[PDB]
Amino acid sequence: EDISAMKNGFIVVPFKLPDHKALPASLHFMFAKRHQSSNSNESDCLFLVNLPLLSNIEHMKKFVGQLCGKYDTVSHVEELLYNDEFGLHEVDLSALTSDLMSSTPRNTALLKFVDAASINNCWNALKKYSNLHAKHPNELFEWTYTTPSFTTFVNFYKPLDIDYLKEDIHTHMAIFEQREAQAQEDVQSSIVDEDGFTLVVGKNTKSLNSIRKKILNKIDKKAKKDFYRFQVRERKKQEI
Amino acid sequence: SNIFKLQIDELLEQVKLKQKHVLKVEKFLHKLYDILQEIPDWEEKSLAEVDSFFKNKIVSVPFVDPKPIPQNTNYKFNYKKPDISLIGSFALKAGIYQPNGSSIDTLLTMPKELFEKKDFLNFRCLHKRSVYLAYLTHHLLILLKKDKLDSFLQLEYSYFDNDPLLPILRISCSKDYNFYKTRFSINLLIGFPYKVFEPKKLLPNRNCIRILPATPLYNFSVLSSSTHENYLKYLYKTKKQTESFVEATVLGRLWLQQRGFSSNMSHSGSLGGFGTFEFTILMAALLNGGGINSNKILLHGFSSYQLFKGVIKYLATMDLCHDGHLQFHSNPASKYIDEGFQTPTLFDKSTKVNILTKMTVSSYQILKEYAGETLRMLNNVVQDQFSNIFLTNISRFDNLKYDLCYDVQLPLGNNLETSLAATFGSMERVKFITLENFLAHKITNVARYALGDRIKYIQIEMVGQKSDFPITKRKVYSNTGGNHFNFDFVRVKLIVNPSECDKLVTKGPAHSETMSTEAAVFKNFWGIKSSLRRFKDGSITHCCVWSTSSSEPIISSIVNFALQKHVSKKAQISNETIKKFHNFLPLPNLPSSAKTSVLNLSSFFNLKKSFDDLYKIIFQMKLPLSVKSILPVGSAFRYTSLCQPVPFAYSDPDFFQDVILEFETSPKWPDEITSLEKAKTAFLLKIQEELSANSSTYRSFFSRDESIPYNLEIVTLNILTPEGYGFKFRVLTERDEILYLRAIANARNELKPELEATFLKFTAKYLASVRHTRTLENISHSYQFYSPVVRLFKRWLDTHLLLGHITDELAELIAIKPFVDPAPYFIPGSLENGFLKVLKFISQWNWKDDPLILDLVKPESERLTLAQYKGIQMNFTNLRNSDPNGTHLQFFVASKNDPSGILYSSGIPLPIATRLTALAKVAVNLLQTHGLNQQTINLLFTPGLKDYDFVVDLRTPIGLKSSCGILSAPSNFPENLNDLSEKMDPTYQLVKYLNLKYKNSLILSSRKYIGVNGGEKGDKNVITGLIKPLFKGAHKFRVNLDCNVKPVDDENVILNKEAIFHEIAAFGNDMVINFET
Amino acid sequence: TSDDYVLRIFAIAFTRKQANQVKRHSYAQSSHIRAIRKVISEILTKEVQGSTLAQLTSKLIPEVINKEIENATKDIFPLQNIHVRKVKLLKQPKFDVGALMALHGEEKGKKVT
Amino acid sequence: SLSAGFDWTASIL
Ligand SMILES: Nc1ncnc2c1ncn2[C@@H]1O[C@H](COP(=O)(O)OP(=O)(O)OP(=O)(O)O)[C@@H](O)[C@H]1O
Ligand SMILES: [Mg+2]
Repeated sequence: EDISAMKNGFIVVPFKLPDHKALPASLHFMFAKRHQSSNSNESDCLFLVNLPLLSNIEHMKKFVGQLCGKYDTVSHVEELLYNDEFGLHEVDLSALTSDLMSSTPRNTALLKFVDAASINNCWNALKKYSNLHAKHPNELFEWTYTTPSFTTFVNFYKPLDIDYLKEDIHTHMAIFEQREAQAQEDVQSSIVDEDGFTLVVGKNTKSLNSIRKKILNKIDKKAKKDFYRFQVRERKKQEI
Repeated sequence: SNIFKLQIDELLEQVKLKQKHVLKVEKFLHKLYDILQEIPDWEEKSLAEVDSFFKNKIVSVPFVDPKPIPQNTNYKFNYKKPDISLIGSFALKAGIYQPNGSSIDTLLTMPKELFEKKDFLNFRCLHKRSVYLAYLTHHLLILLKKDKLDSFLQLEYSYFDNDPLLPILRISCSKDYNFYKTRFSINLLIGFPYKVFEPKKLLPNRNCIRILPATPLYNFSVLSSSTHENYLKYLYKTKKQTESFVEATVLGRLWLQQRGFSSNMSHSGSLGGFGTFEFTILMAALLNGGGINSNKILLHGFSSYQLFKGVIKYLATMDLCHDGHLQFHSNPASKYIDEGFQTPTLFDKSTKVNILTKMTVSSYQILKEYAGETLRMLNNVVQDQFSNIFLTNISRFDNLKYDLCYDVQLPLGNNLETSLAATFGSMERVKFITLENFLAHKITNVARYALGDRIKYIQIEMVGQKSDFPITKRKVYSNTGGNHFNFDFVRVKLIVNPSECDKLVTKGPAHSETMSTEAAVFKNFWGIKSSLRRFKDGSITHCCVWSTSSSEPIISSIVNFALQKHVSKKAQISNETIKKFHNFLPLPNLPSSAKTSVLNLSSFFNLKKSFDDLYKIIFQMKLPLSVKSILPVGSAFRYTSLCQPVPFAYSDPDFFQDVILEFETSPKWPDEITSLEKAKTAFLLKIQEELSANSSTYRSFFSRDESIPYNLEIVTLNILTPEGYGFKFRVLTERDEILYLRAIANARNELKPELEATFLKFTAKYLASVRHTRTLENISHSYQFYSPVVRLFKRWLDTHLLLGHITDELAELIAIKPFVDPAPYFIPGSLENGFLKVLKFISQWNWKDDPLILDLVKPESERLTLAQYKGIQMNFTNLRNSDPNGTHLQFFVASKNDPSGILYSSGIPLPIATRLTALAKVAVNLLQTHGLNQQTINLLFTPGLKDYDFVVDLRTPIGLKSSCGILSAPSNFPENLNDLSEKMDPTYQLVKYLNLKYKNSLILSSRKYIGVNGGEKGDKNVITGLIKPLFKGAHKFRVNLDCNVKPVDDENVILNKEAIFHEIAAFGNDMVINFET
Repeated sequence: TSDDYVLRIFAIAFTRKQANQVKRHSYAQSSHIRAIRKVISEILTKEVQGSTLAQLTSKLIPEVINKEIENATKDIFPLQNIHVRKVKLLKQPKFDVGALMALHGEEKGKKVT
Repeated sequence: SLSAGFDWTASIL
């Protein structure tokens, strides 16, 4: 309870669990660290470890909003990247099987902010919040755990909306023929290098990407034993 | 053959007796023979004098029933020194080491002057034998005291081969002359000299008990007793001629023991009558002939394997009981006669002795099956059969050896009822010396006639029968018997015929103007139950009609009625063990559910008929691509669904059956996986669109599928048939397979093991799934009981929270092994027999070192050939080389459809696989300690729940047992299909999702079928968990820890046990009630 | 079949001329016939081996096999009037009454008095 | 009841 920060630098961020009848001061602890990366989409992010179950952005919007009020800090969270609670999105099967329509740890996520002014505000807030557990454990914030997204996940045996499905199939397809159509034109358009070499494309080829992969995937029988004078001498040698 | 031969040598040396004991015993009985010679002679005495002589002695004469009375015992008694000899296996030096122990047969020949020519009449010779033995025991006892050997020698009488007419003295050693460690017992057999009585007078057809009926049993006992050394001389000659005689003999002895065969008497009820002697004699009779042309079937140059094979082939094919019998000359080529005596007969013209008189007709038929069954394994070339033939005991449990077991409690059991005992009568005493002999046949004949074709083989066992009694008593004393009947109760064991075991009507003789003899006995036997009936074809026949029940088979009713009518109206017949197993199977909520037999698949066919109606509708529709085929792959299409399909019972997990819809090959399919899946959905939309318009009576809705990892675009169309059945449609495309292979090739090296797992699930659902349902359906018709046993096995797994991890297809493949590979047992013929065999297989299955591979073929093509068999074997060794401990893969189940062997058994956590075998081992151990009874079955089907670290209790808002189609109920689908979820159990999905998040830390299990294993209301389910040993203790804080943990130090964290419950609790919402940790 | 029903299938196909073909005839070179015959034999064997006799008959009624042959041989040479001309049943397994009843989708008598 | 201790080393085999 006196622990506020791990010496590797991960700040403990306790939470109060909900009150449920089957479970008659249990706490769940988050570990957080400032994340640094040259990548733009990963910039202005806060590395989070041991997230609550099914932690979407709306939850973090509640938590930061609760922190903002009690510390009168202006912090806005943009989006929570790399949240794969069940490991469903570890591999992009679409990317592997083709380049069209897809040009592309665990129990952790990256919490992106709107701007640097907000993330440092939250980090200053987070440290003070860590100090509360040692002194005044009562005021630790409560994890609501229930949101509109959570209800959708819970309702497993829910029929899909046919109206929604029809539109999704329509838009996804119509994009696709456009991408195939563009690809087939490029390959069979007399590709010529800067220095006058014409690429060879076979009929029915549809994508230049397929050509590259096909490349990556991919005299002794005509020799005579007895044709020259030295050969027959060699045969004569071994004969005797 | 070389592998088999070396196995034979390894077996022989293992069972070879240690030569040191032979000297040890040879030291003793050699000294024993001196004691016998010391015994003095004795004078003529009548029964009055010998009675007074033995009146005060501790010894009592073991007179054979009926005991000699003063009036009929005018003949006198005498004793003289015997012509001592040693006989048996020990004389031929053919014995092996037996942990239970062996017996050394010492023969004492009564001098011929003690007998008269007509002493084989009215038990004259036997009564002389009884006193000759009693006199020996008297003087032997005092001499034993004189030499001080009495301290460690125990003496007791007993019956030779459980023959009531031939009491014998048994000498055993308790813990220099002490031979207890040798594990031997000296038996004193008092035989007669050769040719004292004219053997022609002793023929089986003749009679020797005046009362005329023949006396095969009494004639044999006196005649065999007079022919002991002659057979020893016969066997000694054959041993010299062929060098491999003794090796063949022990092979037969080992084979006979495993099948529970012995030389002991069979008319009393116990299985036996072929022992080593009969096997040895028959082999000798074959070595000097055996063919109908009197040609030699065995040659003296044959090896041990060949000699054993010929006798097994001889027994299996040629009949010795009904049509044909074998004659030979011990002292002349053995010739097979076509005529039969209607009893097992191996006649010896030289001695006029039938060696198989101790054999009953019923037990003979069982061996011919066993001999024939092994002849098939012996001819098998693909699979080695040495262990099954010789190194597997099938007699340990009667339930595993026999399909059904009825124990009949006879009335007034300190003597049998006067009416019952009166049935014995004087006439059957002549035919059948003891009542146990008489009653065993009486049960067999009425039971055999009553059941008729419903059974293949029948065995009657007199439980609790003894064969040894103290020297102070004359006859065996049974606690229930009271010297009247040597048995507690009789048990009826049956091998039922699945094809006709459940026929509703017992057909009988056809109608005629004059009632034929066959018609008369049929009407007399069944009495009021007999009736004359007509059928659609127009035949008029005498038949009796029974009523099927879902709790017991028809055979239970027939035997109860048949035995009570003829045997005794007070008999109590009860087989509760089969009844409990029948009830454990869920009872469907269909009309007349209770009266349906467990072999009836009418419910499954009704689902198929509804599918056929939808099947026609789909083809006649017009689509951009024609429909190549519609292949049903649901559980109910292969008769494996735990609960039978019930109309509108949509709460059952197996309600929506999968169906693979395939279109014609086209080159226009999308080349990108997500586009391909959405292309498939577009076809389903049109199928739903046209189906909704043209056939409005069908209802339909769309549901997503996520079983294939990373393929999140799968959408399946659920069709609700008006008949009351649901079907799930998924589209298969030829481009689909190669797209997955493309992903594996393009995947980075470290991800390739992951992607192939995704492909492994896809083939298990689309490609391999079609093959499995095809083969299992066709095979199931030949194996009638396969569908109930596999359903009950799946029920057993669910109670113990294992089906959540064991995919269904693995469960069928394990449950079918007793059927496709019944050796050394028979094909299961009862639900009780089949289920226990599955547990026995799992208990003895060492999946780390032994692969399981099956020939999914109907009973004797598609049988695995030698090349294919070796190919799968090589696959297992490759896998175990990479996975020796078996962590990644546990069960290797392969067949023609799955030569790889990892298709249906991948992804099972090691604790679950060990738990499956661990439960099986306890179950077999439980049965061994406590016999199969009501309490044991309940313990089998009750789950412990104490091993699991924490246990979570869940209750559904509404009882789902009614909506699951289980009769302790909806009649239409909800108007709004969103209401379907209101009557579904989501805990199974919670466990699946919880497992993914806590794969690294926890293994959670739950009961998939809540309607069956959720109490009376089918509303209670339980989530049980296991903390891995690693995260159970404290660990250093790392980013890659991947677990919900609570700090104790700056770099020490422990599993946040309380928080995980809050996680588990809130999924349940109202569902979760109570927690146990 | 998978039911151990040995059967012999006969297939017949004809060559057709294209939409813009001007030559009177549409004969195929012997190489094309051998290639087409190889393709047809592969499909007939594949369908029969991976199916039951009851399933095989279910394939014959809609004539899906003919459409399968047409697509496979389309690149080799255009064809028309593709049919499964005949089916012979050479050998049959041991008779199974249980399977027969399942394909067709027992009865007590009436007392005569 | 039918209870067996959980084995993680496959020691039962
Ligand atoms: N069925 C039989 N017919 C005739 N004689 C028999 C029969 N069974 C046993 N005998 C006689 O009894 C003697 C001993 O029989 P037993 O069954 O003990 O022989 P075994 O095969 O040597 O026994 P074990 O299995 O104890 O080694 C045999 O040598 C033979 O003389
Ligand atoms: Mg013996």
